[PDB]
Amino acid sequence: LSQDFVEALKAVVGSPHVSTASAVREQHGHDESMHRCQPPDAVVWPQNVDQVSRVASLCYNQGVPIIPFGTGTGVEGGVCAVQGGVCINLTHMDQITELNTEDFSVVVEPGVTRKALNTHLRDSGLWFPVDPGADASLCGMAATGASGTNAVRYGTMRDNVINLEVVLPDGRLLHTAGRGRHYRKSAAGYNLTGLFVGSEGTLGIITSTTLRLHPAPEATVAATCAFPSVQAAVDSTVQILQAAVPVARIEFLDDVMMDACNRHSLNCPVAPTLFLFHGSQQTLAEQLQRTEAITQDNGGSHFSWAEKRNELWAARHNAWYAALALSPGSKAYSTDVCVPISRLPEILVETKEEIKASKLTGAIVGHVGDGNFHCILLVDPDDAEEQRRVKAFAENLGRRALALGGTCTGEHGIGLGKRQLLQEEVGPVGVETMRQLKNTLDPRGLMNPGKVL
Ligand SMILES: Cc1cc2nc3c(=O)[nH]c(=O)nc-3n(C[C@H](O)[C@H](O)[C@H](O)COP(=O)(O)OP(=O)(O)OC[C@H]3O[C@@H](n4cnc5c(N)ncnc54)[C@H](O)[C@@H]3O)c2cc1C
Repeated sequence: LSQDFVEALKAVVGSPHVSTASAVREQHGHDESMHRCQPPDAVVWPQNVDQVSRVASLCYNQGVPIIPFGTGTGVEGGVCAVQGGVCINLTHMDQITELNTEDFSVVVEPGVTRKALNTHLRDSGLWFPVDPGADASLCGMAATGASGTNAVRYGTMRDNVINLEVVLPDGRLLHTAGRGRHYRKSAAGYNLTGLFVGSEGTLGIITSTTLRLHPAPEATVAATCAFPSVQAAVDSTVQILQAAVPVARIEFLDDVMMDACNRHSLNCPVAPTLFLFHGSQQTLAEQLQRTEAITQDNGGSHFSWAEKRNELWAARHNAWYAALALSPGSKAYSTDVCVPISRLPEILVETKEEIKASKLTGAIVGHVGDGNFHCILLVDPDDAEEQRRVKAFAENLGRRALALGGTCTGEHGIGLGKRQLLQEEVGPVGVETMRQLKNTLDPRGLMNPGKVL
């Protein structure tokens, strides 16, 4: 990057908010995945949306790539600057606005994390349910199309994003559903909000998100349930969903994951396990009765039932790091397939068998209520042959999911790792259509290049 360009950036955001230092760039050249660090040429922290617009227009017209950066917790290399350019760290815009408790909505800027929002909402009787394990930027979660353990009942980001404020690549400001609007449903024109959810920073920069809030549940019960086999755990899950029990969370851990989480955080029996209800005192008893009946018929243990619940779900949210702690110094790559629920037993049991018959260390954890799971595969950062084997494993598993009518990623996204799988998933006309949308919004191809498509 030229000296005149760097001075132009500083003129927009202020000297302290532009850095070309190698260490600062290296910290912004990678996320939590195994993808190799590729540092941007500069990092910029805009202080308001006018500055985001002016930074984007400066980069765009000079032919400099733009990489939006939230909290850097992605796992597909979305923030790696494969073509250099300017990394725009958005987290100094960190204000919550327009809290409308009577309408169940709130507007947040990119520096707001889910934990910050729910802290702000204490005493309101409302909460925001979409809960990825990491304390990520909510706007970053909109950009990746994230979900979480609560999504089986309360929906994903796609279900809970009502509106987005987006700086387009050339700096124009778009409010996808209209400035200041919030409502339950609309048929007005084409739905632009859904286009930018899951766009991973390749179509523009999300500078605020309007979120749907939910009422806090009247009563909560959490429990764990140990099974004799992966088959028995996943059959129970499928049967619970087919019985229409409105479980609030239903998370699967294989025995490897359960032992890893025990060691990193618990003392649950080392076995394929379900972490599991919201409603009134009496509603819970019915849900529990129907769910315990199904789990018992598949060999589940009696359920192992305001501090131990928090510790239970904190251990699940840290499963990624529990897995990494199995082999210190290693990095991780995760699969993320989502299949029609009736096919979940076959593919989960097959994955377990394939991990066991392999030399790789893999732990399985997942949002199985959605038909979704992660195979977290560990890699030695220097063992290039192990790295080729994890990639081959992840690609085989993704193709098996596609063969079953599913998708190669339920929530993490495509980034750098799944671009060939996406082409297989949607086919030539799907790829061309996505590319035409990318081209009309980002003609010069400068909005996070090398990702998704
Ligand atoms: C321990 C752990 C657990 C996780 N659990 C889950 C889980 O349960 N579910 C799940 O879905 N994910 C999960 N993730 C992945 C990650 O937390 C999510 O993908 C999250 O949405 C990433 O947000 P971020 O701001 O940290 O993203 P970053 O890594 O900063 O960016 C991710 C991508 O989005 C783009 N981007 C970021 N912010 C914006 C913006 N404001 N506008 C436009 N583009 C933007 C970036 O360019 C990049 O391509 C987990 C990650 C970790 C480390």
